[PDB]
Amino acid sequence: ARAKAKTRSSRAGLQFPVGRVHRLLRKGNYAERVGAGAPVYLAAVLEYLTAEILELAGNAARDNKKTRIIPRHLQLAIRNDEELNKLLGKVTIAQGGVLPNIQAVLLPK
Amino acid sequence: ARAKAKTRSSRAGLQFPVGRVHRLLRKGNYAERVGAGAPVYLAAVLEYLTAEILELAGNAARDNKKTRIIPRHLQLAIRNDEELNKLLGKVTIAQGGVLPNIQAVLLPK
Amino acid sequence: PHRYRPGTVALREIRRYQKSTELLIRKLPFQRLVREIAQDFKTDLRFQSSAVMALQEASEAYLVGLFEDTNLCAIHAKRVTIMPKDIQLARRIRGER
Amino acid sequence: KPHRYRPGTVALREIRRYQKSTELLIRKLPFQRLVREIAQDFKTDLRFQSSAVMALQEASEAYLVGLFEDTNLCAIHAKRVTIMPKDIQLARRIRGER
Amino acid sequence: RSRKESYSVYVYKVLKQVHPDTGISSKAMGIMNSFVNDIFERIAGEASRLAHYNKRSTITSREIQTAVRLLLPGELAKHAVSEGTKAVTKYTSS
Amino acid sequence: RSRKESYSVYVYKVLKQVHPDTGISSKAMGIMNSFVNDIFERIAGEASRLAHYNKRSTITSREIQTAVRLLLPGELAKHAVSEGTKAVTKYTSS
Amino acid sequence: NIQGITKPAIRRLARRGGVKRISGLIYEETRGVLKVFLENVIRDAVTYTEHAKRKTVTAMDVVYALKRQGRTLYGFGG
Amino acid sequence: DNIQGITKPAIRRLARRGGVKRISGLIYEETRGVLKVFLENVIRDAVTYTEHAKRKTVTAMDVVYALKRQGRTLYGFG
DNA sequence: TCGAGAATCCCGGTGCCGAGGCCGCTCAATTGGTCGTAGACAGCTCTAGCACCGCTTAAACGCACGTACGCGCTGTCCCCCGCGTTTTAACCGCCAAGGGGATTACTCCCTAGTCTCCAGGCACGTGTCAGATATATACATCCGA
DNA sequence: TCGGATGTATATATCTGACACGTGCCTGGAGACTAGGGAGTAATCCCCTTGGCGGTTAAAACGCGGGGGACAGCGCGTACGTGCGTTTAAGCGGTGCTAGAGCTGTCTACGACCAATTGAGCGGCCTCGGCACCGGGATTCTCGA
Repeated sequence: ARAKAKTRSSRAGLQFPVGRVHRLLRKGNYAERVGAGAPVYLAAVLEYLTAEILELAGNAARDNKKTRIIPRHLQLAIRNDEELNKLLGKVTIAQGGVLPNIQAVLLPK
Repeated sequence: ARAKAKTRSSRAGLQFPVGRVHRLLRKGNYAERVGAGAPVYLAAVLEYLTAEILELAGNAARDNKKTRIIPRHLQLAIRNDEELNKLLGKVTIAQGGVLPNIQAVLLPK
Repeated sequence: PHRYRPGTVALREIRRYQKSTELLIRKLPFQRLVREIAQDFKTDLRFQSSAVMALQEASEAYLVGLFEDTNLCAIHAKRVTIMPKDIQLARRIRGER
Repeated sequence: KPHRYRPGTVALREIRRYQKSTELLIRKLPFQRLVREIAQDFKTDLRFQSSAVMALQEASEAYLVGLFEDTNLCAIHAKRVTIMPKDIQLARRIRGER
Repeated sequence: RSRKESYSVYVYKVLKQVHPDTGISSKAMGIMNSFVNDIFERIAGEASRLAHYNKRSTITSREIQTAVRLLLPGELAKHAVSEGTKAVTKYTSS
Repeated sequence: RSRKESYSVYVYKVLKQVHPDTGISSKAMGIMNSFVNDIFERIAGEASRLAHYNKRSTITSREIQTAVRLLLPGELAKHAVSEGTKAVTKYTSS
Repeated sequence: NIQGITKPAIRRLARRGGVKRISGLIYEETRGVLKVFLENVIRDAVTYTEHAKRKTVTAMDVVYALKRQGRTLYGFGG
Repeated sequence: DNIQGITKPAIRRLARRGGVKRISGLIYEETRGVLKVFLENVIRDAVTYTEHAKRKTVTAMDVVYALKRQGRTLYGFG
C-alpha cells in the first residue's frame, strides 16, 4: 500500500509551487545538478516579494475609491517606495503613467 | 595502422585553438549538445578581432619611436577608432590614461 | 474678451496630462512610420497587432524621460524655455552620443 | 622686479602635463588606510592581497576623472569656467546615481 | 492544441490573504507574471555564476542565499533571508 | 603544483603576422587575455539564449552567426561573418 | 511619414514631461531622435524574426529586442 | 578620519587630468563624500564574495567580480 | 613690436633588468567504432492579418495681437591663483614571524534515473455587478477695476 | 478687495461586458527503489602578508598680494502663448479573401561516449639589448616697456 500523496509546498508551508520551480531550475541549464532545498528557498523569496507589492497596490487602489487593481495602482505603489524603486529602476510598466511633479521655480508668483 | 595526427586548426587554416574552444563550450553549461562547426566559427571571429586590435596598436607604438607595445598604445588605438570604441565603451584599461582634449572656451584669446 | 495670462493654461495642461495614462500620438501615423522604417531591412513584412502597441509604449516612455532631463538642464541655465542645446547636453551626459 | 605669470597659464600647463602621463595621482599608504577603515564595518580581522588595493585605486581614479569630465560640461553650459557643487550634483542626477 | 501555464492561481491566492475583498484585472495579472519571471531569472543566473566561480557542480540553498544578498537592497534582503531560512527549516522538520 | 592556461601563444603568433618586428610586454599581454575572455563569454551567452528561445537543444554555426550580428556593429560584423564562413568551408572541404 | 508626428503631439509629450515654454526649433530635433531610437530597436527585432524563419514580427521579438538594450518592458508576455 | 588623507592637491591633479581650469573652494568636501559612497558599494560586494568562498583574505578576483557586477569591467588584473 | 626670462625639447653616453628563446615531460587532444535520438521535410487545418467603403466629428491648421522673457552692456568686490618659506610624512631598503591558502587521501550520504498512479491545474461556458457615461448643480480659482 | 466669468469636483441614474466561478479531463508531480561519485573532513607544507626600524627628501601646508571673473541691475525688441474660424483625416463599423502559423507523422545522419596513443603547451632557466636616467646645450613661448 502506498501512502496518500502530499505536495512539497504543503510541507514547506507555502503557496507558490515547489515542483514547478524544481523543473524550471533543472531544465534551465544553470548547473549539472540541483539540491533539495533550493526550490523551497526560491519559492519563499518569490512569495514574499509578491506579497509586499500586492499590499502596497491594494492600499493605493483603496485610497482612490476602487475595488479592483490596475496598472496605475501598481506603478504608484512601485514609484512611491524607496527600495522597490531601486530594485525596478530600469523597468517600464505599460499603461502606468508618471508621478505628479512640478518644479518650484515654475509656479506663479 | 593509425594515420598520422592532424589538428583541427590546421584543417581550418587558423592560428587559434579549436579543440580547447570546443571543450570550454561543452563545460560552460550553455546548451545540451554542441555542433561541429561552431568552435571553428567562433575561433575565426576571435582571431579576426585580435588581429585588428594588434595592427592598430602596433601603428600607435611605431608612431612614438618604440619597438614594444604597452597599455598606453592599446588605449590610444581603442579610443581613436569609432567601432572598437563603441564595442568597448564600458571598459577600463589599467595604466592607459586619457585622450588629450581641451575645450575651446578655455583657451586664451 | 476673457484672456488668461501667458502660462496659466500651460500649467493646467501639465496637471491634466500628469494624471491620465493614455497614449498621446496618433495610431495610424505611428503604424505607417513603423512600416516605412522596417521596409529597409526586409521586404514583404507582416506585423502582429500587439507588436506595434509595444513599440508605441516604449517610444512614448523614452521621450517623456528625455524631456524630464532637458527641463533640469534648462533650469540649471537660469531659464524657463527649452532649446536644442539642452537636449544635446542631456544626451551627451546620458552617453547616447 | 620679480617675474610672475598671469592667472590661468600654469593651469593649462598642468592640464597638458597630466593629460599625457599615465601614472597614479593619489598616495598609496593613505589610500590603503582608507580601504582598511571602510572594510571593518562589514567584517573583522580581514586581510588584503597586494593586487586588490591596486585594482581598487585604479577603478576609483578612473571614476573620478570621468565625473570631472562631465562636471566641466555642465559648468560651461551655465556660461562659466569655474566648477561647482551644483554642477557635480546635476551631473550625478542625470547619470542616474541619485 | 498546446496549453500555456502562468502564476495566476498563486498570485490570486496570495492576494486573498492580504486583501480579502479586492480583485485584479487581466493587465495587472500579466504585469505580475512578468515581475515573477524576471526576478526568477536574475536570482538563478547569479547562483549559476557563483557555482562556476567556486568550482562546484551543484546549486544549493547557500548559493540562493548569497544571490539574494547580492541582488536585493537593504531590509528587503533581511526579510527574504528570514523567510527562506524558516521555510527550509520547516520543510526539513517534517 | 597546478598549471594554468592562457592565450599568450596564439596572440604572439597573430602579432608576428601583422608586425614581424614588434614585441609586446606582460601587462599588455594580460589586457589581451582579458579582452579575448570577455568577447568569448558575450557571444556564448547570446547563442545560449537564442537556442533557448527557439525551443532547441543544440548550438550551431547559425546561432553563432546570429549572435555575432547582434553583438558587433557596422563593418566589423560583415568582416567577421565573411571570415567565419570561409573558415567553415575550408574545414568541411577536407 | 515622419511629418505625421505633429507639433501638438510633441507638445503633449512635453507637458507630461513637465515643461512650461517650448522654443520653435525643438520639433525637428525630436523627430530625428525618435527616428534613431526606432531604427535601433527594429533592426534587432527583424534579426530575431529572420532567425526563426518567419515572415511576421511578433511582440515576443519586440520584447527581446528591448531587453537587449536595457529597456525592459512589462505587460506584453515574458 | 582617514578620508582626510585624500588631499586638496591630489583632488586638483585629478581635476587637471579631467580638464578643469578653475576650481571653487567647496568642491573637495563633496568629492570626498562621493568617493566614500563608491568605495562602500564596491567593498561590500567583494566581502560577500570572500565570505561565500570561506576565506579570510580578499583577492583581486573578488574585486574584479564586484566591479563587473556594477557595469564597471576592468582589464589587466585577472 | 622687440628683449629678458623661464620652460620644454633634443642628443650623446652608461647600465641593468625584463622579454625572448631553449629543454624536459605529462596530460589533453586525436583516431577509430557504435548507438539512439533530435531535427529536417512533407501534408493539412484554420487563425488572423490585410484591403475596401461610407460617415461622423474631433483634432489639426492657419492667422492676428500683445506681453513677457531672453539677451546685451556696466560696474563692483571679493575670492581664487601664483609664489616663497617652513614642516611633515611618504617612500625605500632590510629582518623576522607565522597565519592561512593550497594540495592529497578516504569515505559516505545525497542526487539522478525508472516505473506506477492519481489529483492539480488548464480550457471552456455562464451570469451578474463594478465601472463607464450623461446631465445638473455647486464651488473654487483667476483677472481687471 | 471684490464681482464677473470660467473650469472642475460631486451626485444620481442607466447600461453593458469582463471577471469570478463551476465542470470535465489529462498529463506532470509524488511514492518507492537502486547505484555511483561529489563533496566534506583531517593532515601537512611553505608562501605571502603584516609589523618594526632608520634615513633622505619630495610633497604638503601656510601666508601674502592682486587681478579678473561672478553676479546684480537696467533696458530693448521680438518670439511664443492664447484664442478664433476653416479644413482635413482619423476612428468606427462591417465584408471578404488568402498567406502563413501551428501541429503531426516518418526517417536518417550526427553528436555523445569509450578505449589507446602521442605531441603540444607549460614550468623552469639563462642571457643580451631596448629603454630609463643623467647632464649639457638649443629653441620656443610668455610678458612688459
